[PDB]
Amino acid sequence: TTIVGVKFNNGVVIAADTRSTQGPIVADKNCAKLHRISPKIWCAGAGTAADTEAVTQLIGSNIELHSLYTSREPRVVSALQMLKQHLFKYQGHIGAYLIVAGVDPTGSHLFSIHAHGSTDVGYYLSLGSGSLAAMAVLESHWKQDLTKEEAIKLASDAIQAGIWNDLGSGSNVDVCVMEIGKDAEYLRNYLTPNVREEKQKSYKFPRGTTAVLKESIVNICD
Amino acid sequence: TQQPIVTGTSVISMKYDNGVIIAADNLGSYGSLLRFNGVERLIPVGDNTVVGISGDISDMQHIERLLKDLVTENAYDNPLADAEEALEPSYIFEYLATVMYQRRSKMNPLWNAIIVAGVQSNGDQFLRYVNLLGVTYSSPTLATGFGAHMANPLLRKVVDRESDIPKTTVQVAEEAIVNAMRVLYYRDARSSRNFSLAIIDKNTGLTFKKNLQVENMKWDFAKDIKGYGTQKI
Amino acid sequence: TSIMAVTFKDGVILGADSRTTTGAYIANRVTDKLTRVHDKIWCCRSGSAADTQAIADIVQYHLELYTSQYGTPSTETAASVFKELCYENKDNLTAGIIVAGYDDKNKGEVYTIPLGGSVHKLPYAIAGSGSTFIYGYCDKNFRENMSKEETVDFIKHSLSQAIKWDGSSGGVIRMVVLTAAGVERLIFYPDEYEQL
Amino acid sequence: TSIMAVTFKDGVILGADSRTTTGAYIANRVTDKLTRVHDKIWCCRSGSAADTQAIADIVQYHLELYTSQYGTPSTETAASVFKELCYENKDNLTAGIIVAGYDDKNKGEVYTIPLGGSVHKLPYAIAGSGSTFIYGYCDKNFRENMSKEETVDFIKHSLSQAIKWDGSSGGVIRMVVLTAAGVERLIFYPDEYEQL
Amino acid sequence: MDIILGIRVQDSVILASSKAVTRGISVLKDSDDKTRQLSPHTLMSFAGEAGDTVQFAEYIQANIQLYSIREDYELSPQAVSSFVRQELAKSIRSRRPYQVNVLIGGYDKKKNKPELYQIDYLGTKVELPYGAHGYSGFYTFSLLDHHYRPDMTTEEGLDLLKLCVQELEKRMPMDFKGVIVKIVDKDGIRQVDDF
Amino acid sequence: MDIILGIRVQDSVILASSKAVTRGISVLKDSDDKTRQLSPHTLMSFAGEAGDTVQFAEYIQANIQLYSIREDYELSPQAVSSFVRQELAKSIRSRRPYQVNVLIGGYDKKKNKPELYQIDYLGTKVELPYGAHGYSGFYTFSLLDHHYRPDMTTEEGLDLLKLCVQELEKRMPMDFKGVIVKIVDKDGIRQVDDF
Amino acid sequence: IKIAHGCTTLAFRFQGGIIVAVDSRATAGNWVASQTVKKVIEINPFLLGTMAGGAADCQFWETWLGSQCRLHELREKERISVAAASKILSNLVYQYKGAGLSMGTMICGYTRKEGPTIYYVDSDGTRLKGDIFCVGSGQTFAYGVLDSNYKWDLSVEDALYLGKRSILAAAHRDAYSGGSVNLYHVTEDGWIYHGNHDVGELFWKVKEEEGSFNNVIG
Amino acid sequence: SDPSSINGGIVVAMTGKDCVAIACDLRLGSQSLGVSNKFEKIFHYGHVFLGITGLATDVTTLNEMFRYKTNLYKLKEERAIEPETFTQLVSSSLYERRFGPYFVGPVVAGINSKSGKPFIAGFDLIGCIDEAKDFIVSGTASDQLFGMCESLYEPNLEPEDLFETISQALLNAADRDALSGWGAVVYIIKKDEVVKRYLKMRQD
Amino acid sequence: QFNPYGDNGGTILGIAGEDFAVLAGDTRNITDYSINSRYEPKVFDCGDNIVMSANGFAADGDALVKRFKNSVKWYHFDHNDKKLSINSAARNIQHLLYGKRFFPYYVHTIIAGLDEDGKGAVYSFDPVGSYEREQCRAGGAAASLIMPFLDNQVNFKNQYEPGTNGKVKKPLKYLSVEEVIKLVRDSFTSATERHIQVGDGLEILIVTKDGVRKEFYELKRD
Ligand SMILES: *[C@@](C)(CO)[C@](*)(O)[C@H](CC(C)C)NC(=O)[C@H](Cc1ccccc1)NC(=O)[C@H](CC(C)C)NC(=O)[C@H](CCc1ccccc1)NC(=O)CN1CCOCC1
Ligand SMILES: *[C@@](C)(CO)[C@](*)(O)[C@H](CC(C)C)NC(=O)[C@H](Cc1ccccc1)NC(=O)[C@H](CC(C)C)NC(=O)[C@H](CCc1ccccc1)NC(=O)CN1CCOCC1
Ligand SMILES: *[C@@](C)(CO)[C@](*)(O)[C@H](CC(C)C)NC(=O)[C@H](Cc1ccccc1)NC(=O)[C@H](CC(C)C)NC(=O)[C@H](CCc1ccccc1)NC(=O)CN1CCOCC1
Ligand SMILES: [Cl-]
Ligand SMILES: [Cl-]
Ligand SMILES: [Mg+2]
Ligand SMILES: [Mg+2]
Ligand SMILES: [Mg+2]
Ligand SMILES: [Mg+2]
Repeated sequence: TTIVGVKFNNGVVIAADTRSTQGPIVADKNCAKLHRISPKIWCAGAGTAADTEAVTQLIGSNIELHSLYTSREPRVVSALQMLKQHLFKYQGHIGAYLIVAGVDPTGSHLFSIHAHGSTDVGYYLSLGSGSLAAMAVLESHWKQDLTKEEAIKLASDAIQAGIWNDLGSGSNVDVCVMEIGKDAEYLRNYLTPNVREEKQKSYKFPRGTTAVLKESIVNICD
Repeated sequence: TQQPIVTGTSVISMKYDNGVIIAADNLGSYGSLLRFNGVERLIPVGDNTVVGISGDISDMQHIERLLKDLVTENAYDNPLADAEEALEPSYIFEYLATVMYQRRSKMNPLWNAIIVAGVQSNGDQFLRYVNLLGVTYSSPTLATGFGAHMANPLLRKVVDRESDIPKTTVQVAEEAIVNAMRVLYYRDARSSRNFSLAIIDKNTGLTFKKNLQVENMKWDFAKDIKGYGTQKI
Repeated sequence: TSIMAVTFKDGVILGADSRTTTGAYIANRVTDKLTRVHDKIWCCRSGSAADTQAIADIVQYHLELYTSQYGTPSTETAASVFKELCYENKDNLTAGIIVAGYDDKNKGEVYTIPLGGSVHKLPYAIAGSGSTFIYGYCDKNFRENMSKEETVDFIKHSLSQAIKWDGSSGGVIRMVVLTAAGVERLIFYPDEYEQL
Repeated sequence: TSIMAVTFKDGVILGADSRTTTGAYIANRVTDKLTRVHDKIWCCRSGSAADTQAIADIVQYHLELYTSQYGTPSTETAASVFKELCYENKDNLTAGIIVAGYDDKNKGEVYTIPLGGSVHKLPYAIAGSGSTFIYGYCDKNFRENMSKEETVDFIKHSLSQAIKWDGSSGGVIRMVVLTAAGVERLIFYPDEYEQL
Repeated sequence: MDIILGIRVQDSVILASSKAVTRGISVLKDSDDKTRQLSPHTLMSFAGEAGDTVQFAEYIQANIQLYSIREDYELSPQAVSSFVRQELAKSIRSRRPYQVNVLIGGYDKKKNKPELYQIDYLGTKVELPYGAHGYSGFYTFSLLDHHYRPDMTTEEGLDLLKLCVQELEKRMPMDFKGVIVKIVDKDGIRQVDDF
Repeated sequence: MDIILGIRVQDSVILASSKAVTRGISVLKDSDDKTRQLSPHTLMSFAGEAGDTVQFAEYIQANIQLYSIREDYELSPQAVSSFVRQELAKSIRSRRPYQVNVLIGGYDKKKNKPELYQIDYLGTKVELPYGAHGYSGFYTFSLLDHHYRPDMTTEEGLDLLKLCVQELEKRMPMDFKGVIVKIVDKDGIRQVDDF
Repeated sequence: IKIAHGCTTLAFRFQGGIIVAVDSRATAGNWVASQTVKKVIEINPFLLGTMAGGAADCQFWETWLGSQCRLHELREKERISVAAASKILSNLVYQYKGAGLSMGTMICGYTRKEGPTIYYVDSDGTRLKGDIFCVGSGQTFAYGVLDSNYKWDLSVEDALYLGKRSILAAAHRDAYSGGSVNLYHVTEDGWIYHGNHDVGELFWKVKEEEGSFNNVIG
Repeated sequence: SDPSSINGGIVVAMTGKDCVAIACDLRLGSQSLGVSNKFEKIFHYGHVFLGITGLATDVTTLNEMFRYKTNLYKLKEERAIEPETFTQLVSSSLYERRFGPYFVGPVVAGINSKSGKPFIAGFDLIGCIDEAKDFIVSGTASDQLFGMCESLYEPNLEPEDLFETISQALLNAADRDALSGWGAVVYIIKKDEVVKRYLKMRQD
Repeated sequence: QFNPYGDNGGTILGIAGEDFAVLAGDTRNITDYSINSRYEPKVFDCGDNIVMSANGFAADGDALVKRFKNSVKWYHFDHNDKKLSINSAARNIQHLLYGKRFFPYYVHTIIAGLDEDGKGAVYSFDPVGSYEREQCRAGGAAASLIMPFLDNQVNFKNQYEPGTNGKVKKPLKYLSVEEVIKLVRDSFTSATERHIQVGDGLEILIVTKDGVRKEFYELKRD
């Protein structure tokens, strides 16, 4: 994976590629790595695919119950604290590397969590196999006082660096923008720069090509 | 079977319209200790080739001596040693590439990653990589160590394929290299601020720049970063 | 890491670099290793980022609960809570912590807690990978009852050398001043400290 | 070991402790790690006692045979012979050697040869287990073109700290002065240097 | 423990199980019956780790016999095989798993059909016309593929089985001291005394 | 390779050697003669690592045959056994030693006495009334201790040998496919075809 | 990478000479590298060798054997014996013992002085003369069919089928055997090739005509 | 001793125009030894189909487990479970055994009875969901199946055409895998009819 | 400890027609998750209408090609400029590979050209020299993906004549150079989608009696 997070004027934006690997094989060419913890707290995930999904859903569930219990919108630090303490308890065996971001009554926030439970604060962050390709772009082009449109551009450029230069990353760019005082907009497949070219030939077989031994109607009804 | 002791980090390089640029910092690390600071890891051979070497420094110095001796040997009984029968980058590379693979095949490698940058006699740019395994490859941008992971992505935004080379000037190319060196200083724990840069142009020839420093760095935003999540002070 | 804490006339000052590493990659170049466990009791963190954070969070919780019942805790008390965690979980922890605080009675105090979990009260303390390179310098240059400006210069010069030689240390030099006046944060950038 | 060599105005001075260890036992507390390979070319020995002696003996032989044919060798030449042995036999050697000598043309020169077998010409050099603790101190306090007395104080203070912190270093501080005047041996005992 | 075979024919299931018990360089016994009657019309043979085999077999036997008494009814071979599979399927993820492989030969009285089930120590169940565990299969399966017919009689099955034992006795490295053969049919379980 | 035995009686030496050749889970051959005639009145059986056994046996055979031609004279069993021991004694400290154990049965024509020598792969020679290599000894030695007499006839020796093979066939784990028996006496070497 | 390890091969003596039968599959783990591998090396017009274990080791050294046999008959003005030919190979691999060669082979021939002769040769130095041999991952399956049906007085037609059927038996059960069956018949005047037989088509053909494999639905 | 490749086997699922197809081989072996040519790897709970590759004992166990859970689901919900919901149930159940997992590669296939939308999904052994428009592959010849499917597949295939594509994908993939084959089954699934076809393939 | 081998990834493919033969291979060179070159050719014209590729560890691949090219040169010197036939070249390569049996060239070698009857020929080698002539062979990282597709489309495996009850097979026939290139291009675009080490570019070398022609095609760069 490649995943990033970039702070801007009135909020925060996160982005991710959409490649899912199994050894050297691309298992999913368009998987979703951006996860909704709460309506305005979103999470980019790298590492063990099941773990990033499971841990983000569990904390997201507990956050929802907490929000209902306290009659308050949930805070990013709550998700951060709950995620890190869970991961730390499992001593890195839950291989989830997360970029946590969102807006809450306190303001806009951007954090990263590693599998062993350490957290980091920053204006721009990147995680995953293609984090070095992404971070190179971020270190080259990031500045203070970014606008919304500038932060999206910088974030998607950082993902692209990973897509092209890292074999662990590829396909499309997903983005989620979390601005203060507005609804969070999830931009699924924000960029699709890896469209498959038309095949040279149709491999539609003549009907009857496959040799058949038996046929039978299967009963699905009661 | 070796283990590298005193080591040099990334060597980065790229092609541009009239020639090639190569750069490497002046550090000789001893593990985590940043032991030696006056180490030159770019070594010119003649006025048309520069060999950039990373990895073990004792083995680098051995390669220096081999190249120095190669120039001497080429001059013997050679009236055209400073003309038609001068050492080409391709000759120098192939020689090293032969040595690297022979040494890996004897299970006693020269623990290095080498990039040979230069300009051929016909004006063609030469840029090719070789390492301890005898593995070779060529590309519009080449980098070793961390440079491969961080520099190449940045340099490939300038020259992504062959057709981008005539479109890239020496000003633009040098800017990208110097920028890459800054990024490596931010992010490579075995890098130094001081570095050397070399340009081999088909018109202006070899320009060797020493004692360069990374500058125009962004550190101010650090003051705003407090704690690791919940801390406010 | 390179970290240190130094007592002086008016109180105590904590100092640290800002480098976090994964092998030879710098995961974070602007890390804050100086962290608050109480109003005027802070600590310097070296070793595992995860372990030291987990520990510091627990200590902050303990000292907050202490304060609710028994009022402000001593710097010694804070160091004891750190020790208890580090000692009892020594098999599963990689944390080298320096505890530093300001009482009005006891003035500036510094306690260092190495890997084993042992406690050592000192006039000043140094720790982290880069501290090895400045034992000589710090021992020769440390004086008791220094002024604020002298202590800031002592830490700045010391960590500058630690950073210069240790690849595992770098970035900015953060500092936190603990006195009767209050809590002051200081930062010093490469362009200043490198050419000292 | 803790060893160093420092160039100055009149020439060069080599310095060393006198501790040889087997684990934590001190096999010899009065060792002479400063050894002559030629009249005014000496070396500091760190690492294996057996390897460094074997190497030094071979170098002395080579330089004696050089002198019989081609006259007095340069300090660079001596360092090249050390390198050749250390580099070509890197797999079977544990030797960290500092070569130091005095020419009349080239004045004082210092070459350091670490484990790999690489050569590094420097104004001054430090090496051995205890050198880690004085990188900070030595960098801050070294100046070029020092006087004899200043250079002796620099080495004495430096090795004093190295000894103080390194368990693998101790005993007396031996020194050898190389100038146009000749060769002078110096010794400094614990009672003097410890309380510096 | 080594050789256990099974052949389901038209009207019966035949189980052949080696008589040898070897420990180290000594054949301690040459008349060992590697089977337990789970119910009047259900027989289970077994092979694997020493101790585990008998301990498991008797544990299953007890459980099935307990069921029989409680319900005054005989469980079908399919039902017994599923119970056995589940026990092994639990076992494999235990602290110390049962390293036992079994064949379950039974005659279903409701269906009037013989049934042969092969279950390994992992809990891998398969219904087969002929089965084997261990290295035995490597010789017999190909031999049975060739000579086996689904409409064979019990006598034809015994001749087919003799052909397998002969091949094993020729090409197997170890002396397994012959086999005890048992037949499971509509009339229950009986042993062939002369083989 | 596994079972090789030897019995020296009054007027002859009898060698019994298993016929099986096993590789993996397959008995590749059941009629293998694990012996070579070194000279008209000297026979060597062998057992050990595959390939090494035959390669060593034939190498010794060649050397003894070369000696016979050169001197037009047959070496004594004692002399041959010493030559064989030395070859193995060299071998054990080589880069790749011969892992071969041998029995040397011979009839000394000058002494008019049968002689049995046991030599292992290390080069450890002993003259014995009866010998064995491998696990065979663990059963036979005690049996021979009891029943063996020094003045036995060749026919009494063969009966004693049958008693050993029967015991091995009963208690040995592996099927060694019987033995080839050979007799060495004043009239030379001959094979017992029905055993 | 892993290198090719194509196996089921057999060879048996009978009245009409020798039958040699092999499968065609070569594998690298679970991956089927080739279904069309030639596992019978035609050493020369009179000698055959079988391929099991290391594909390269068997190929390289059995063509090398054909060179040594040719040099023998040039110098001795006479056909090389099967005994001699097999021993040239077994002595060679014995020199390489320990180095890691992997070979299970049948050297098959028919000469005047010997008649039909088969020698099993092994990379650990074993050299065995015999009437029936079966080598490979599916050898046990092929043995079962061979042992129950073998007689010395088989016809050339029936012997050829028995060899074909024994490979089929192994190709079915053994996962690492299959592809196709290659048949050879060795006579005194040389070997005669009896075609390539795809197992996919041969299985259904045999099932119907023979009535066997009732366990499988067709 | 690699649980996922002891028994061997493969499953593949595809989508078409208003239909889905799921197919599997019939082999069950013990490494090199082929043991059964009748071992079906596709099961169904109502109109939701589940294929499972990997360690056979777990394939059996999980089938029995999802039958168990879908039966209780139906009794309480008073309706058949849908593919989307079942997919989540499979994921939950697998991740429950995170640090002691079933060694399997399950594949869900079916048509949602309310919307009529074709649905397929794959999982890793610890329950990570892999949803796909086109196709899902699983088993010891997954690499082969990926290669076959990626080249042969095209969108919006009619049930009869889709049958040919999925069958050829499975067959040719299986023939390049030693531990797969020995017969094959293909399920063609339309909105309210399901056809099951046994394929003729090489038996080696 | 020093490991003398490495994996440079990539994948190659050889197909033989009636009067022609193609040897294709992607132009991507990698180590771990990094791209070294997007255009590093590994299919070479070796003279005498022989094209060759040694995919796997590039250092060993380049050494082998270099040695074979040299073998072709010395074959001309020693045998009066005789043309090296594809079968003779194959046997020669076996000896090159097996020469290093106990320290192998970690490469899957494929050569292509025309046999002495003028017909298309492809030979494939394992790392230690076992070789075989075939109509069809894929080699390298994505060989497991491409090869079964080739069985189906080149050799018409598992394809029966419609309506013949799976009794009559689809008849074998030679493919045209146009049809073969279509299969090559589709094989590589498919492999690029699902294998991370395959992409960037595709270089095909076509061998007819007229000589050796080249064709290049872009591949996805992610
Ligand atoms: C980039 C793309 C990594 O290169 C990203 O970091 C993504 C994160 C996204 C998907 C959220 N990571 C992956 O795609 C991740 C890479 C990976 C692989 C293995 C360990 C850690 C990370 N891939 C996966 O997690 C896949 C998800 C599949 C394709 C749906 N899962 C696997 O590869 C699992 C590994 C599961 C696992 C178990 C125990 C510890 C750690 C991980 N492997 C298998 O399924 C392989 N095998 C199948 C046969 O049965 C045995 C298991
Ligand atoms: C200096 C750097 C050293 O003393 C300082 O002490 C700082 C302290 C600050 C950050 C509070 N220490 C580190 O930066 C610390 C160094 C370290 C590493 C391992 C054990 C102890 C100390 N770095 C970390 O803890 C990083 C921070 C992450 C990247 C945010 N974590 C890792 O490097 C993890 C730690 C896993 C671990 C191992 C052993 C004990 C505890 C935790 N390691 C990896 O992810 C492994 N990595 C995989 C990629 O290949 C390189 C190795
Ligand atoms: C300081 C101490 C470290 O840098 C100095 O460098 C000095 C250099 C001077 C003496 C020239 N170094 C030592 O004193 C050196 C330390 C050392 C040890 C091992 C390897 C490298 C360096 N000490 C020695 O060489 C002693 C001197 C003997 C006692 C006179 N030798 C040993 O300790 C031997 C060495 C064996 C050896 C191991 C590996 C490489 C080379 C040589 N070790 C033992 O006898 C083992 N001993 C057995 C009793 O239990 C404790 C271990
Ligand atoms: Cl931190
Ligand atoms: Cl000494
Ligand atoms: Mg030594
Ligand atoms: Mg001391
Ligand atoms: Mg098979
Ligand atoms: Mg990429």
